[PDB]
Amino acid sequence: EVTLYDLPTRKEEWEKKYLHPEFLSHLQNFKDFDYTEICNDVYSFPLFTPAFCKEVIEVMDKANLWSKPTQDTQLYEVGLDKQWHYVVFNYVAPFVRHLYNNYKTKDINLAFVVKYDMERQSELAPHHDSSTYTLNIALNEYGKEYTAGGCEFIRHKFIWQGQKVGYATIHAGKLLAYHRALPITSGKRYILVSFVN
Amino acid sequence: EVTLYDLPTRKEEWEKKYLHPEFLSHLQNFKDFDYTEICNDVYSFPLFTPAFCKEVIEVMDKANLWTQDTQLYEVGLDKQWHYVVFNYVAPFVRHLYNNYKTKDINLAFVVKYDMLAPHHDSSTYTLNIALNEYGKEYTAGGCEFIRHKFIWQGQKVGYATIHAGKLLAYHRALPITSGKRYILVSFVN
Ligand SMILES: [Fe+2]
Ligand SMILES: [Fe+2]
Repeated sequence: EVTLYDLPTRKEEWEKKYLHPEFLSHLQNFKDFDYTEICNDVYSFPLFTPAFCKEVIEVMDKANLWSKPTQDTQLYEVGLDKQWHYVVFNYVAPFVRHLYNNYKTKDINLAFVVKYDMERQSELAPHHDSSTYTLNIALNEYGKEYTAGGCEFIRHKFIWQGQKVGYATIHAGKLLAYHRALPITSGKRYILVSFVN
Repeated sequence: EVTLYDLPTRKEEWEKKYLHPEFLSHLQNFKDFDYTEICNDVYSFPLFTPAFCKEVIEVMDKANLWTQDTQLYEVGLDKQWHYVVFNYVAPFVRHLYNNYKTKDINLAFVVKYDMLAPHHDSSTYTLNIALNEYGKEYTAGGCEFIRHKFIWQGQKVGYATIHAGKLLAYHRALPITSGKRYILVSFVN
């Protein structure tokens, strides 16, 4: 069976297993793609399947390379950098052109999985991202595996919580999307974050 | 007696002759600064005096080093512009855009339109200053913010427009129908 690492060697099997059917079916026509503008210039949309999120979490938990300050692990620390590069420049980049007036994706700054839990507490200060746009994918289920959490978009005066498994949030990195993460109060929360220039 | 090049050696006199009084008198308190949000997250505000704009054009017309443009370093004004951005513009950017810290300057140049594709800028934010008078020295012209669906025409002399460079402010210049149009543009990261 195809794994997370078999992209693009087994690309069509990879897409059917790991890409959300709605996003894959609209790769060449995002006009009718069911995405939501939760606040000005910030969009939520399905991207990956639950199997993608579960397997990403399994790889990260088994590797146990979390930083000892938020608890995260870079995708390249588990050998997924080339697969993530293919994902960004073939799947996400066409959607970014549709959302943001044909903006051309240049390069990837960072990509990592963040693990919020009750054991480690950290300051979640407001900040801008070191990116042109930021991709945030929810990897586990709100309410079932954690409570509270989310993200406050300070400039928009909008709090985004309860993101669905496999659904992504995209927003500007600098200047116009000042934001802070909000702490969980229960369980564990995994997200995939990527800073793209 | 003071010239464009006397910053920051003669800073106090440079500010009075070249910085717009409304901007100069609100450097430490931008809460009462009378700026206009022409469209979402795009702000127009007074920045420079008519003497600054006329002298900048005279430097560029004399140099004749000509998008037909001339970079500020080609006329020895890059250091003066760096002081302007980090000491005057950067505090205003923090007030407008949630304390965003200006990192560095990519480009600074004067554009001359005489007798225009949509694009993103190569910058975090872009500064656009009208250098000569709409209706007197040129007609029509201006800018369209495509994502905002907003036509912006008739910018006053010395007034600046600030907007995001990448992603969120797809724009294009509008053609003029007569005369010449000078603008000072800076791409800031
Ligand atoms: Fe962030
Ligand atoms: Fe431009």
